[PDB]
Amino acid sequence: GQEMYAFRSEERFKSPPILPPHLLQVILNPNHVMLNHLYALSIKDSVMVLSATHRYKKKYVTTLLYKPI
Amino acid sequence: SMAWHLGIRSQSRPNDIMAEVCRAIKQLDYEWKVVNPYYLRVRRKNPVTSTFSKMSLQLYQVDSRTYLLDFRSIDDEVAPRPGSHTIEFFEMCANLIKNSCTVN
Amino acid sequence: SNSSVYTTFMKSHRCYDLIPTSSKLVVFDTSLQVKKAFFALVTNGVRAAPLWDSKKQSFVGMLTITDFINILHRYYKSALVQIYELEEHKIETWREVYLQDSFKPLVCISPNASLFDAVSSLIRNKIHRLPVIDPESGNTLYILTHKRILKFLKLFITEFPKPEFMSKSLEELQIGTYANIAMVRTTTPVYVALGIFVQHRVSALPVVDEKGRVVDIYSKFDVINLAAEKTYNNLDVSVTKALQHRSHYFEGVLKCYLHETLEAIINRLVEAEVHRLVVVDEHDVVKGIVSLSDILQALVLTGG
Ligand SMILES: Nc1ncnc2c1ncn2[C@@H]1O[C@H](COP(=O)(O)OP(=O)(O)O)[C@@H](O)[C@H]1O
Ligand SMILES: Nc1ncnc2c1ncn2[C@@H]1O[C@H](COP(=O)(O)OP(=O)(O)O)[C@@H](O)[C@H]1O
Ligand SMILES: Nc1ncnc2c1ncn2[C@@H]1O[C@H](COP(=O)(O)O)[C@@H](O)[C@H]1O
Repeated sequence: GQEMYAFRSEERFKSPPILPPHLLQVILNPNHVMLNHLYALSIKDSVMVLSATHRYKKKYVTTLLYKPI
Repeated sequence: SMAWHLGIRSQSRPNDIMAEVCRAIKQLDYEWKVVNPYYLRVRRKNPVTSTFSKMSLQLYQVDSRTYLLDFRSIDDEVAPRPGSHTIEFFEMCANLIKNSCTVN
Repeated sequence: SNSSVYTTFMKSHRCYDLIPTSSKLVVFDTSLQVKKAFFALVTNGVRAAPLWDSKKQSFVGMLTITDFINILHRYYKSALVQIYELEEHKIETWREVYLQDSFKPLVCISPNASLFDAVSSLIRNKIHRLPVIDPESGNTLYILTHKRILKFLKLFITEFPKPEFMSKSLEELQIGTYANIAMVRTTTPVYVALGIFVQHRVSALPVVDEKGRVVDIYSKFDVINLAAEKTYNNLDVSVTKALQHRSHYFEGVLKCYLHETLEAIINRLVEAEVHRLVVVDEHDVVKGIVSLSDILQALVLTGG
């Protein structure tokens, strides 16, 4: 009864997937499904600004949280 | 406010980025599942409210040198009560960043 | 209190119906520095922010311009006596200071509650910001205001099943305030104006000349203009000088007369997108104020 061999495909995850399903890195503030994703201002004066857009029914709110570090 | 960035960017090794967020998750007592080497599902029990919150982490390559960690909230399924799914999502993210990450 | 068309309409519409398709919400963690929080209201073009207590994991209140006014008045006074805490106050610590023994919880409303309940709540709590909070997720969806409610009403009620009271004047309906009107002069320094805001709990002061005729108006919205500068010291300047830094070219003050119908007043207010009209006589001498709260208090009790 022969030994068996294993074929391992590693290079489907050699490196992370490139970004664009047209999700935008930068927003300089209606626009498609960036919904539920975290956005952030560059940290200034020891405060985090976290952002995201969520859906309630047909309504969309972009919430900003100002949070000390 | 002017420029909004999706998640956070890093020029650390991808494998380091992922290992560090994984140690961060375990430290914080969140539970996780590795869908992909670059894709995590994470769940936290709110120590105050006893509600659960879920989110996704996904790493993307943006340059030959640069990666972008993306956080995405996952949906469930008179004076207020404790809890806000959105704010709580912000705090998970923040905690994860604080505990795996240093401003370089 | 009766069977008006406005009353039926408010009782049949949910608060959800008023939320715009797309909006922004600014939330402050209560450990945030007050100075930073107020710079954030301005930066974002926003007037109110729900407050989140991380230790309690809930919204516990609002931060508005009125709070900014209170704080700035106290800072001004404390400075003259070499006390400089406040600017380094975090929201939390300002709150335990100002709310002393008073419990004053956050008042809010469900997206599924009636517009009637919203207007009643705003009136009864004597409040201008009513966050709409989803009870399933606990998210604040929207901050509901008098201005928004009146606009919705004007737009979505057919004109011509018109109640008789819509053709009646301010004079006969007795909507508005016609005594003890808080006003300032051209020359009145900003800090004195602040004191007047604090004492009279009033959102705007008509600016008058020697003959008591209105020439301008000094609002609470006009006071976060101070929060864009690193220096607050410019509190000693006259009201007229403070108003030079206003957003756009200023058409004049929005006025009305005692004898105008409610319909005319509602329309002017809705169109102009202002919180109140200054009530004036034949000679532009100010006789009173008609506010959005006055109108909405009338509409919810059937023209009273
Ligand atoms: N929904 C609310 N629940 C509890 N307190 C509130 C609410 N809205 C405002 N307040 C508080 O009541 C006071 C009056 O504010 P208000 O007149 O509503 O706002 P503005 O200052 O924008 O006119 C402030 O101290 C404010 O923080
Ligand atoms: N009756 C009025 N006539 C002319 N300008 C006004 C009048 N009321 C308010 N304004 C101005 O319009 C702007 C709107 O502010 P205001 O209506 O007080 O609060 P809100 O932010 O709720 O609209 C302010 O800059 C104020 O100076
Ligand atoms: N400058 C003012 N002086 C006296 N009363 C006012 C003034 N402005 C508004 N009011 C009244 O105070 C109540 C609250 O108005 P407002 O603060 O504009 O919502 C209403 O009944 C107004 O008619």
